[PDB]
Amino acid sequence: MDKFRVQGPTRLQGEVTISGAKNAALPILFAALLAEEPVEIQNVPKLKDIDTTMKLLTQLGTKVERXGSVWIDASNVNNFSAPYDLVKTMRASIWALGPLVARFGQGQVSLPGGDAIGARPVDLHIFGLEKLGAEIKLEEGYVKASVNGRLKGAHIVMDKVSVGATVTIMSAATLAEGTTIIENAAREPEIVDTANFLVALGAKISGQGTDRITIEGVERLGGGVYRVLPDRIETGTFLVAAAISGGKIVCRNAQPDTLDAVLAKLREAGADIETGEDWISLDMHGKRPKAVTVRTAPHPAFPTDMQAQFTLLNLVAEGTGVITETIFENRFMHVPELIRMGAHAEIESNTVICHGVEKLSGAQVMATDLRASASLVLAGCIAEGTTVVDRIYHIDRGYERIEDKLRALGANIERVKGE
Amino acid sequence: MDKFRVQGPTRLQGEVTISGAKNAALPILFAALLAEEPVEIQNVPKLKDIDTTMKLLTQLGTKVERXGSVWIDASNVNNFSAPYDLVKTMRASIWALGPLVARFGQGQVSLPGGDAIGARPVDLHIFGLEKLGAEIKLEEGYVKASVNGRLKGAHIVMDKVSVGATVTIMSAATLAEGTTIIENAAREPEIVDTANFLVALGAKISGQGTDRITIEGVERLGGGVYRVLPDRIETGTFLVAAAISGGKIVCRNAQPDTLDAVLAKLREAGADIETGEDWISLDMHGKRPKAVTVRTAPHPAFPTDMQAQFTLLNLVAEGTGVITETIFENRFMHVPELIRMGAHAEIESNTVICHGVEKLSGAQVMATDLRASASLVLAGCIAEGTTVVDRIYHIDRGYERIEDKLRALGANIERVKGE
Amino acid sequence: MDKFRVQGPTRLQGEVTISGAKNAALPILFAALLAEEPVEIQNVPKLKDIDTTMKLLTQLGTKVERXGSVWIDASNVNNFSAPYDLVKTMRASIWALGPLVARFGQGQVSLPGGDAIGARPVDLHIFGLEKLGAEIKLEEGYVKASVNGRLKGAHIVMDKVSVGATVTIMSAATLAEGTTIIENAAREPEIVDTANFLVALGAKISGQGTDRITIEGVERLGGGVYRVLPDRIETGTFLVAAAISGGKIVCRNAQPDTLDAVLAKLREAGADIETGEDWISLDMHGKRPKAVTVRTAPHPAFPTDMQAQFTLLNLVAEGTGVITETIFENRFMHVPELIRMGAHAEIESNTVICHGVEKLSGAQVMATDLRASASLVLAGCIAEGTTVVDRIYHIDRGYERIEDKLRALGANIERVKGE
Amino acid sequence: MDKFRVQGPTRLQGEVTISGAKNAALPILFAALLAEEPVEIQNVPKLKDIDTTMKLLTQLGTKVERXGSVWIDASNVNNFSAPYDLVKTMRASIWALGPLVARFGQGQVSLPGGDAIGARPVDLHIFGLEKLGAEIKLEEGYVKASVNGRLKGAHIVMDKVSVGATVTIMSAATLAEGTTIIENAAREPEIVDTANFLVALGAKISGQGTDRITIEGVERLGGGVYRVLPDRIETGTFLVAAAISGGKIVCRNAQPDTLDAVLAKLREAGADIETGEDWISLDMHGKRPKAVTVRTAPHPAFPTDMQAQFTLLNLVAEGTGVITETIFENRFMHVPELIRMGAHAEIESNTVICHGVEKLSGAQVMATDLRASASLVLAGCIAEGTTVVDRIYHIDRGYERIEDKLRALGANIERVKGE
Repeated sequence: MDKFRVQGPTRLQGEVTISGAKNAALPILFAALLAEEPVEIQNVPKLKDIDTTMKLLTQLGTKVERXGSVWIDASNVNNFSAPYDLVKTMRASIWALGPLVARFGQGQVSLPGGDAIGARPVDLHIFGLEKLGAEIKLEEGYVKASVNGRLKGAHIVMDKVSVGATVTIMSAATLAEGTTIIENAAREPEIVDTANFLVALGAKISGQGTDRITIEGVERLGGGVYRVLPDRIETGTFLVAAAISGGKIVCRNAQPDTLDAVLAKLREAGADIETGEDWISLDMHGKRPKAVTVRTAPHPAFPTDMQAQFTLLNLVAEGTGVITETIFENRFMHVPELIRMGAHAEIESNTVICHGVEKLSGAQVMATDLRASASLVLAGCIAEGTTVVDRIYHIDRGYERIEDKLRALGANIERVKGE
Repeated sequence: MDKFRVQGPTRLQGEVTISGAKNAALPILFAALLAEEPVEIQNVPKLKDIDTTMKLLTQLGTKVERXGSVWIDASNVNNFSAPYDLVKTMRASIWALGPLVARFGQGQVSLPGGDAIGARPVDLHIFGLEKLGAEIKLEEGYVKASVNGRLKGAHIVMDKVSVGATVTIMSAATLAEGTTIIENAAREPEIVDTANFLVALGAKISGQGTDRITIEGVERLGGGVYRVLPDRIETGTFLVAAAISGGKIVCRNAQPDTLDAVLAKLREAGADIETGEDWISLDMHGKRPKAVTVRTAPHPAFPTDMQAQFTLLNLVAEGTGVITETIFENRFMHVPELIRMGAHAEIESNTVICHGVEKLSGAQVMATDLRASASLVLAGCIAEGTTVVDRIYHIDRGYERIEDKLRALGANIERVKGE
Repeated sequence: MDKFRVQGPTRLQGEVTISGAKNAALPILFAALLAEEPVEIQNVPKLKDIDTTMKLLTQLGTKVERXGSVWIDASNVNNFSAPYDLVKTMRASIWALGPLVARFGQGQVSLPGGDAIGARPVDLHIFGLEKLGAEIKLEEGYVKASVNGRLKGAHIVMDKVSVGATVTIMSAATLAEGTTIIENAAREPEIVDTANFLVALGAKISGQGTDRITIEGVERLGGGVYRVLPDRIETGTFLVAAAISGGKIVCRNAQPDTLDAVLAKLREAGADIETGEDWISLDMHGKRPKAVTVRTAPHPAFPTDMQAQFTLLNLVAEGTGVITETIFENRFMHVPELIRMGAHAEIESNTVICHGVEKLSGAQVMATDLRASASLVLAGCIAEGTTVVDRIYHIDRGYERIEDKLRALGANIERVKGE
Repeated sequence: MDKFRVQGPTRLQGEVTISGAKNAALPILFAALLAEEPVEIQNVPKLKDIDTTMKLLTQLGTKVERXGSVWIDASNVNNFSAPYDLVKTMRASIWALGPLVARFGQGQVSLPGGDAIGARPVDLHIFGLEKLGAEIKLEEGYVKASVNGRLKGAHIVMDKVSVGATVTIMSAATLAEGTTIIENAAREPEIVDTANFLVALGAKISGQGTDRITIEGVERLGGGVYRVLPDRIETGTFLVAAAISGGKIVCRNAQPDTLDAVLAKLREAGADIETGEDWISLDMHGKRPKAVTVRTAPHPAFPTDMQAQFTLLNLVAEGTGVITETIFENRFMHVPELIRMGAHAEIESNTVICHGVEKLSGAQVMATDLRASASLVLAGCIAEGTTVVDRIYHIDRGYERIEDKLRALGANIERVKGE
């Protein structure tokens, strides 16, 4: 059971190369099923989900080999089933459905259930396929989609904005016969990257990143080389690491435009920010951060995923700042951990009232949420003494070797195996 | 088109006989498909929906006829599908699905378009069935249910309280193998009625009316005679009719226990209400009504179906009273009409601030909503001069010949053809 | 820093007598400021708040004493101010305001000023008093209320259900001229109890319990003897204590009607329950509980103060159960604690998915919330080994001798002082 | 009763000069009370509310005059109370409180109010002034704010986001001692515009337009010349005007940066848009508009104030488009009116499903909503034949002689008294 042991305090400064987004990576990987010719997917991160996806693809009859990139060859997909084993460890596995039926005319995914009716996330995917002409079948712990020939483009009005369903409906429509319109499509930067990847293979797609995606079906998708987009939330994690440490840092392999709100936010905190075509720089100028007010909201507004980070920023900032969760519920569960470290805070309703203190004190902390967990490793860096972040496997799922990045930044971090 | 011409103002008084609730009759008629013996359903109102349910049952090979009662003998049922024409003009038709598969092993109902993804009402039905072990098929614009042998009892958790879905599950479970339990069950008097009907056939149901329904499957269901409960909304409409005119009315063939919230509210308005086994008396003593404070909510709370009626009550009462909607958005269609009738009111988000006025004035009015429309006709009754409600066809579908009832109360009503 | 050291597993069983509710004794204790003649308030618990209230009444010039009953003589209330010192620790102190201005024409309570403008609790109190005629001054961290003569009855429409405001408005209405009507009043048993106390004093109150309370002002209130109703939550806590341990328990000095929702829920879990006039019996018959579905909501529905307790129930119950919080957000702190005890659950939004395990393990836990903390103690009672609940003072402020009662029940529990 | 008589179809094209934004003018007019020196507010529209504000100001002792500009000299305010007679028709009048108390230590604004407490819009203002150290006096029908000397800078956290309160708190903080921080401040362009005004008078303000506004109190405010910002909603109405008629239009006196979401939206509809620092041009190139998907949301997202307008666009555009009211309820009352003109649409809960038709047809129409009404006048413009919009005084209260502008644009419009 891996743990992080940190020596504080350490000023975070220097350089960090942002990894590719697991979130753009996943759906792009599934979409690669559409390709007739080989595909090179670059800038893919090394995370559990990528591996599970690799296993899944190979199992469909796909040729898969990885490194910096992942080499996909979907020319010989023979099997059409996503087994129980694979689709229980990873929700994203639902994405195999659409391509399979769009390109092969058939597909089946395992169906973990037991739960509440009218709840299932998959419900949106299934109905999306149904509107496309696919024949759905709910049997044998399964969900089967099939069509004779091509899928039919349709005008689809989304009732609930859904990242997952937008990818499935969009992907499957590239091969559909006719035009498909997705009303209320997810705006996420990841959706845009997936659209672009599709466009690169030969698909005709437009409106990506807006409330309306329009797909013009084509007969087939080729191959080629595509670069997965940088990790927006990771960038924000390192940007915050300098902002709370009086540091100066430059973010390489970054994508500024996917960070508008976090940048404006960092500025409010009195940070000297600069951006280039592919990089972002933050200079605290030895200064202490200025407490900010935060309101999480749907993209392109303040990302909820950057919430715990900002809560830490307010925690070691000059003055008071209140963070509000416009969206979610129960996202503060990690705060008490911070309190045990010398942080002054009041969880009130859907908000967290932040009372900035000069210096945090090392301690024993644990958070299961990846963001909240990473926020803890950050605190250890600026706290006085020794901090132990427990159960970092959580972090590993979403962070490509973070201790290494933090170390190059000057952090006194150490991966402690088997306690 | 057929319109109504009322002569105001007249005091609505005397008696009215309450019709059977179309809403209970509906699922009951469908449930009769489970009956292995002839079934006589008493007290069924003469409405469009009933005719259509009949057309539908006959086309399954069911022996049906009607007068005050609807006779059903599902002895020669050889057809297992509800064709498009039927389902289109009546959403309730999804009700044939559960019984068909529960009793015969198979069943298919038509499925129209439009219903945005994640906003389809039938979604809950497909789900409940699937939980019972049914194989589901979404092909040909059809929703298909089939099972090998009997349906399997299950412990289902309702994500959202659904009247339709609760009826479908409860029904299918009566023929299932083992026990079925519905968490978050809709509590509607209508559901209770359908349960009572099933028990009359020999089903084993309990908890009907509460948030939790328990069904123990049995081998077969018999036959018998069943009286459909009185229409609660109808009774409420007539209670208000007198409430807003100093009159005294006695509703016959009524069911007091289904009117808790409405009866209480009426007392608040200053009404002298009395009740018996099967009747309800309301006396204004020539008195004008008092503005009340209404908040709609799930049964047994204040019914949204009584909403428009009460706005009318406030609009002619003493004082200011706010009416708040928490169920239906856009259910304020009547207000603009009542305004044009001399009423003063302000609409704020999901409420209506009413400012009572002594008298109303005739006018050409129109509302597409069943309840608003019937409310308009009421308005015309106490309004000054001549009032004309267009498109009354909406009222015809939910109200069993309302003119004869209003006329019988001292009203100056009059249907009008041509247009 | 008091600690609870529990030795599990121990089957909770036998008998426990329920204390008076702190939450009824508080508003009633304040209402006593209305009585011109001596008063006896029976069944008042021995808790921090009761002491702070007593001290407050004493400062006002009231002769105050206690044991089981609290003796009060407010015949000579000579001081009209509640200073910072006396109120810093107790929000309920706002209750001194209404009584003071209704009987004496002047009153003032200290306002700790940290609130976020918009959600400030006294807001409703201030508003109702004003609707009653009182002049309100917000000066010197003091909330001031004055009136030349008597308060004037009024029709008050509650914009938000407020147990606080409701009590303040109800209480003062008793001494005002004419009638007062509170639309949207809080329905809490505690409010009914406060009302009963008022009527017992010669007040004219009807509607308590419902959403519409009518008060008929009188001239003076006399004296008399009054019995505070039993603590519904405490009872619920003891009821669940057995339910989770296979035990049988008889709650003495209880009141079954305040527990409709909680009793029906226990039955769902498989408890053999029986009630009397002042008692409730719960028998598990040696059986482990059955997972249940819980949706909190405004009284008379499932109580949010029972939440944590029912979560514990589900976590060691048979199957998967769901707990949904509609009342408060951020009320899941107990979950991560219990999870450290061997429990299995996922927190999704306003809900917690429960996966009942057979046995729990002793661990070091802590919850700042009253209920969560008590829940941890019950967990420890049924967990294998030694559990240590830190910060038990939270429990101390709310439960009368929790340790004794649990002890008499079979628990192996000890108060560890100063760690 | 004024009506708009419109003969269509006609192509709207040419030039229009955007008037001053009523929403920024009102708050500045009030802020002018802080100025010890003659001030000239330019670009003020000729609207009913302005006239009311002027009267209120004169009634205070302020020398007031107007044309395009409103000349103000409040170096000698003598009457510290806004009377019932003046405030009776304008909520905005609550804005006199802040300046009155910050500058002269006392203010009294009359309040009208039937019943019901909590809510009330003024709540926020009264409480904010209190956080600043103002002594508030509350008696039904009025609110008095006083302070002995200067107000004291404070840290205020808004529980609810309020345009009104933000102006009151931001304004009265300019004269206070120390710093006042407003967490959760409204971000509207008008808040930014009001703030800029204060800065032009010597105020120290930063953050306007973001979630956190910070004010550094100064000794006094001066005078000068200031220009109210263009009317964003007005500009939107004019763009759509050409956008739905196939015409081309240039908006003079515009401020492009307050229209990001609407500009992008029009671009989606296929409009060819260009902009300058103070102009905006729209060219359909004789082309019919493209159906778009619209999600209204808080600034700077798609403005709910632009919705009715956009719905019109969809109703005569090519294809299907859905408009969702993400925040506000019952925002579609006007739709029926448009359907009466030949529109094809469905109102589903919080959304409108648009089916673009070729040509609308004249008809008698009415809407109370400012924007909705303005939508109908536009529809007349493009519809076939004669359209009669009743109750246009609504349009009169927010638009600076729309009839005139529409005429120069090529419309056949006429202000008439009867059908």
